[PDB]
Amino acid sequence: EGCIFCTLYRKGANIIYETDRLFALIDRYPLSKGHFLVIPKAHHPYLHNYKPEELSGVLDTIRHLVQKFGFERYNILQNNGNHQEVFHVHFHVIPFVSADERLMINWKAKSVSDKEYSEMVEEARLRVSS
Amino acid sequence: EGCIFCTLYRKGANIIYETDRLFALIDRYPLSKGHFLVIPKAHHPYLHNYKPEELSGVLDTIRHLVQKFGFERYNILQNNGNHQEVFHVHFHVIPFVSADERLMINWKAKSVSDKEYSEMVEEARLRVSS
Ligand SMILES: [Zn+2]
Ligand SMILES: [Zn+2]
Repeated sequence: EGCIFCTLYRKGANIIYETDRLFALIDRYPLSKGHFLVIPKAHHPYLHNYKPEELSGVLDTIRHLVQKFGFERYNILQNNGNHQEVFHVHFHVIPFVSADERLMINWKAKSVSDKEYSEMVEEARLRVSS
Repeated sequence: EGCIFCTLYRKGANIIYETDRLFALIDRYPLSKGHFLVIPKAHHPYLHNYKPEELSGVLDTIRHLVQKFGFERYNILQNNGNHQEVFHVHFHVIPFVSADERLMINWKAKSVSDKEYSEMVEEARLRVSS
């Protein structure tokens, strides 16, 4: 077998929208009605593997499609090496339909000392500055 | 009270990175070590409320920061009216640290008839074409 998204673009069937750099598909296994995908034509496993040229216009295309589809409530999700099934970057756009039909996150947030946060901020500045 | 992200940008403290249109903060209540936020300076509740000018460079800035931070495994998440606490668009970048320290999604996917999928694709084409 080879990459499903490269294969689907090559086959050229069921593509709902296309730009110079991107194409869109309705998800065959949706979390919610209207769940679609915005996908760069170029193939790399992770977002940081792309040059800017290969990723041109993702958020614009998402905006364009949610407007055409009439979606007001939705989540954008992109997965790098966590919950990633397919190793070709793709952006999920997942409409909120109802409580049992939507993106479902278990948001277990940790709290930090102010000083653990001051440290975290300083460390981030060090990384940015390197 | 008024918008936390507008307030935090105005106060100008703890900003880790900035571009003409965006700024970044380390999340004060992280899902995982290094969880940060890329935030447009301009204020609207939802992604589709922004013009392209106000959203310029989000994915580039995310790429830039994950590279500076050395993150290889991470999720990008943006919430419009589902699991949204703050009504000013912000992109979560959430590193995968371990199984109990990462973005946790309950991925309950539905299956469809080929013909329910052919219908879904046709309906999407109709919406795009309108
Ligand atoms: Zn591919
Ligand atoms: Zn704001």
